[PDB]
Amino acid sequence: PKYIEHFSKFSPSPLSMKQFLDFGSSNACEKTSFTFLRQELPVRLANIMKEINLLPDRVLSTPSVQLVQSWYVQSLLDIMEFLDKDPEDHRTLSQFTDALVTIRNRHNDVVPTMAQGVLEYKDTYGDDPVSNQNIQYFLDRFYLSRISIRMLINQHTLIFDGAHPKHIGSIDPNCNVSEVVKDAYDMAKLLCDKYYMASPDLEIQEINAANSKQPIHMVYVPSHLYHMLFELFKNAMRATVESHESSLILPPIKVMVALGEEDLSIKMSDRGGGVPLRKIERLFSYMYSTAPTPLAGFGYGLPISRLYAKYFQGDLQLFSMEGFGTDAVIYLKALSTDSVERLPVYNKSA
Amino acid sequence: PKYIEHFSKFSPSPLSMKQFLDFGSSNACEKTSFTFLRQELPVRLANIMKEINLLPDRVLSTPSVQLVQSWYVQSLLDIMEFLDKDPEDHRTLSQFTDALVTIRNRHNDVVPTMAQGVLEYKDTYGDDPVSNQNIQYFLDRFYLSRISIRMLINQHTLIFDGAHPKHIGSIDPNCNVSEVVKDAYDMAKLLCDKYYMASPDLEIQEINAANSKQPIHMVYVPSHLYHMLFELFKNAMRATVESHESSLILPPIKVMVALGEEDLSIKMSDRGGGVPLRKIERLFSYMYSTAPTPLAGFGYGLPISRLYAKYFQGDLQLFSMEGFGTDAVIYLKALSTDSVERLPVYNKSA
Ligand SMILES: CCNc1cc(F)cc2c1NC(=O)[C@@]2(CC)N1CCC[C@@H](NC(=O)C2CC3(C2)CN(C#N)C3)C1
Ligand SMILES: CCNc1cc(F)cc2c1NC(=O)[C@@]2(CC)N1CCC[C@@H](NC(=O)C2CC3(C2)CN(C#N)C3)C1
Ligand SMILES: CC(C)c1ccc(COc2ccc(CC(=O)NCCN)cc2Cl)cc1
Ligand SMILES: CC(C)c1ccc(COc2ccc(CC(=O)NCCN)cc2Cl)cc1
Repeated sequence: PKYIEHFSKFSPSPLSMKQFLDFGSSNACEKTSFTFLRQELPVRLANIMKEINLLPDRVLSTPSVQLVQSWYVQSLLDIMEFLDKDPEDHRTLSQFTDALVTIRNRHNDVVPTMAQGVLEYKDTYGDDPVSNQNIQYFLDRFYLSRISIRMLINQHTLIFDGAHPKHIGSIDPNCNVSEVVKDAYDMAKLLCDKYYMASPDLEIQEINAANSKQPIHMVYVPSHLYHMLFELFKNAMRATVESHESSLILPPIKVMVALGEEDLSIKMSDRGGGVPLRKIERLFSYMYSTAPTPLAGFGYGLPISRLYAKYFQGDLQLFSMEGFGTDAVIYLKALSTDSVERLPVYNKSA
Repeated sequence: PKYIEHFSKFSPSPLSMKQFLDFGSSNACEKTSFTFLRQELPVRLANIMKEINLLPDRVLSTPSVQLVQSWYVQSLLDIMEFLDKDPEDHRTLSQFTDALVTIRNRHNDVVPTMAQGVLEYKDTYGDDPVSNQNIQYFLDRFYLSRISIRMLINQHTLIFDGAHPKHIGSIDPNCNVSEVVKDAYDMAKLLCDKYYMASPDLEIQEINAANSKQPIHMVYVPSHLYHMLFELFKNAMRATVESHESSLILPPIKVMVALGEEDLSIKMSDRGGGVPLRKIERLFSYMYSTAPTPLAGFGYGLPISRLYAKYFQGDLQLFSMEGFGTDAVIYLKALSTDSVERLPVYNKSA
């Protein structure tokens, strides 16, 4: 496919936080966002479509991968319509925003569509370790690519609608980390109360190393941070509740927010009994998380949460002590200059 | 080299804890240990010598690798003298024990000898990442092999000297984990007091999941557990002291000993300011730990401690929060049936 082949010759251009903040500082930069995205979105779509086509035929030919690939073919065609158009025509800009909303919605069902493909592979070819590794390699890259494409689209559509805001699209330049922790906790608690008629309490501490008195803020995408905390909270709560059937008191879930020179770290700690070290890694596996529903443990929340952390050069790690409980740490870049998109690239090595 | 070539055709035979306990249950099993070790020790020496010879000539030909390789050649010759000898002659057994003590001592200087080779490589060829990875791959395998050879020799010489003990050579079948934690702490404290005129206190908690009241015991090699805890304590203490120059009170170092169905986990926690996630892995690097001396931070204590944990199927992991402090977790098998030697093998894939 030459249209795919043309744009897949380009590498995606990762943006920093600063670069994102400049695009949406003004409404005058809408021409700049359009001429940039009408090139960069085809580049990122084509790069992931090229990788989809490297899949063995027994995966490529299944209905779910064909369905998803047909969406990416259509979204590419939608955008390379605007390549010749003139940026000075306001009807070209508004139709461009329109076409982005259509593309975003078209792809809204990708996560359970791919999971249906995983389920079929497990039943048609099996769940050996080499299959697990290849599913994991592919879906990590596919989903991280999709996160990055969605980020670009949100930044354009949220900013250029039609007038000097605090939030810049999906970026909050003064994100109060502890408030997002509490929001995600409250939401998980609401679900956990409905499921189990009980829920652990929350304790938050902050360590702002350089300024011990200042509440910890950062530049970040709070919906991503919410997503990660919410998924971790549901897990911590289920583990706490189900390991204390015989206890009257549930241990709280504790959160420590630490700000260092380079890292902003968020540790969540439960006393939910923990798991043996041998079983930690499978918790991040798409294959083992796919089955044919409890508060936590199934679906792709945990591995996708790790990709959100990785997207701006962070990480998400799990540490448990069997018989006691489990820690989860989200590591984020403390400095906006260090927060740069992490994109999968289609090099020959891949 | 055919003598090397003959024995390197065999794979090392990893032993379990149970198997070690049976060899030294009796004094009658000395014939059995001799006929076993006079085959198995050449197998393990030849396997590591074969790998030493796979090193590129610019590494192989340096004086320190030639020196170490000459020791392994001599130790192999010492043992394949006993291949024809008769196990029923007590003079054959006693001379065998004798020859093991000579072999163990001959190799006593390997760690700083290899480090001298690392230092020369860094100055003669450089410290690029690919060099780092190959040094790390080689030395992890070389040192783990050496730990296993030393384990076999200690079990023979400590048990068969010349009468129904609690300890079985270097194995304690009723190792009180918390007592070893305190021993290692006391020793590190002694050094830290001399260095800095101050030291953090120690707090220990135990979680024995199945039996909440019982002190936690396990079958293990307590000198190995001591080695690991001692190295971690020196690090935790230096970090605590040097991050609190302006404070009057030093935070304690906290230890949690947890016993689960499969894992026995030992978490050590300091408030020594922590390090950015990006710098954790280099703490395990032989290359970055080699320089041309503080309480902690130089030399190979940390990566060798991880190999001790790995030797009977455990692990040692570091988790830090920049601006606050650092956790270290030793993971050990809780069940003696699961505690099996982990040996490097000379497969074609290696
Ligand atoms: C402080 C943050 N706490 C935390 C965070 C986590 F992300 C995970 C956990 C915690 N605490 C936990 O105890 C853990 C595991 C470390 N636990 C939470 C409860 C759900 C449980 N999930 C399972 O058992 C799934 C594995 C299958 C279900 C998939 N099926 C197949 N095949 C079996 C994982
Ligand atoms: C609760 C257990 N605490 C713990 C355990 C650890 F194993 C390590 C640490 C801790 N706490 C710590 O803060 C840490 C790091 C996570 N820290 C201890 C103090 C010494 C410091 N070492 C360095 O800076 C070396 C790196 C070079 C010196 C090599 N040179 C080169 N090139 C620079 C490491
Ligand atoms: C549905 C999606 C998520 C999905 C489902 C299933 C898979 C599984 O993908 C595999 C499985 C095995 C191999 C080995 C192989 O054949 N190598 C090539 C040997 N010539 C390669 C791949 Cl890409 C991926 C993605
Ligand atoms: C002194 C000891 C510890 C030591 C010191 C230094 C080293 C470094 O070893 C290297 C360095 C680079 C390469 C790349 C290479 O040349 N590959 C082969 C390409 N044909 C291979 C090896 Cl085995 C090992 C062990």
